[PDB]
Amino acid sequence: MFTGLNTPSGVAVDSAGTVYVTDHGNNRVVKLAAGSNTQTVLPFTGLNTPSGVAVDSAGTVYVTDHGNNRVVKLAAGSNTQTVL
Amino acid sequence: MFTGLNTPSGVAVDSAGTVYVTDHGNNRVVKLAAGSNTQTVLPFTGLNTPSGVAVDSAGTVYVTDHGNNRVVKLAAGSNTQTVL
Amino acid sequence: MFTGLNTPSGVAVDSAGTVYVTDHGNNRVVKLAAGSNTQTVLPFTGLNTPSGVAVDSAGTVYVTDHGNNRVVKLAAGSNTQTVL
Ligand SMILES: [Cl-]
Ligand SMILES: [Cl-]
Ligand SMILES: [Cl-]
Ligand SMILES: [Cl-]
Ligand SMILES: [Cl-]
Ligand SMILES: [Cl-]
Repeated sequence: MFTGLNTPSGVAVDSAGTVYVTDHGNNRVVKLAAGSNTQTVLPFTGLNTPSGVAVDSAGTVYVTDHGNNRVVKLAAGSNTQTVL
Repeated sequence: MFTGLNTPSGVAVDSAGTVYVTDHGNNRVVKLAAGSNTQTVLPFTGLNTPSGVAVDSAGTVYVTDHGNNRVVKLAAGSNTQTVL
Repeated sequence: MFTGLNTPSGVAVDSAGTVYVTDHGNNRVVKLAAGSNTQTVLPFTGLNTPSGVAVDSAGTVYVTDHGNNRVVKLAAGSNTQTVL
């Protein structure tokens, strides 16, 4: 289950069936792996009411950091976002 | 044509070219099949100002049900959503 | 870099790694080609606080033109949008 969401805004799904959600009112991005019962919080930092999310074929995750007027990305496995 | 939309928020497109739209102010999700002149309303139920939509490779449709703080999905052909 | 964004809302990424963003408060859609240092503004016209974006396998770009209650698209290479 996704839990503790606040007014979620965006959603994306990768080729593995992992679903990524911008949890807009909690200033975070969460994901739920296919056949997992437990969400994870992606290691973005400093998000402000994030609104949309996409995931490319390499599993890189892209987020419109709505409140900070910027776009950020995280490579799969990475813990350090890049600002586009 | 898409018609009767109210402040649509999200859009997705599948490998068949079917376009899915969250019709935010009408509390519904609509789709337009590639080379169709007529939209369909997907059989989600109880949506509250839905904001984003995605579609996986099996045609499963995922929606951030923004006002209800939850994520919902419908398998292709299914009439019964699942809350994630 | 993406620059001059205002409260960006949606994001999509194509199979080439080109990232497309709805630059919501500037009434436009921007894109950044993979390994490019410079954004481009897509030739949509008349957008009103656009909210979501998607890109199909042929590079056609779809935008929910939120304020105008409509969905618009541009074929790759085209300078003339179509209203869906
Ligand atoms: Cl909100
Ligand atoms: Cl907001
Ligand atoms: Cl609105
Ligand atoms: Cl709302
Ligand atoms: Cl806004
Ligand atoms: Cl708005």
